[PDB]
Amino acid sequence: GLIKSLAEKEKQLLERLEAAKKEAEERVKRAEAEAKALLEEAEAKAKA
Amino acid sequence: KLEAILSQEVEAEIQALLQEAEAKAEAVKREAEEKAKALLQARERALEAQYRAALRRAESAG
Repeated sequence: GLIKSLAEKEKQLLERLEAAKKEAEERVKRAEAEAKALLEEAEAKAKA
Repeated sequence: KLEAILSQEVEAEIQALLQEAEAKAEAVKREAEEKAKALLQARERALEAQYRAALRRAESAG
């Protein structure tokens, strides 16, 4: 073979992990935001 | 080929991760709803106490 096939493929296999970490974090952050704001509404309401 | 092996290795990790991370974004959404729920349940309990006590006070006075 030729190492330029697998050399330039590795740097796509690397992107397939990377985009994975993104959409893991950026989803669990939204839920935490939805929980925070929900329990704030539960104060605003309780006190009212 | 060796390359046909490797593409199955990413597509395998990158589904486990995204199921784990929708099993945290589900779990949090549950525990927070059950939290929100309990913080208004406790609000219910308080109101009774403070009204049962109050009516007795104003009765005894009269």
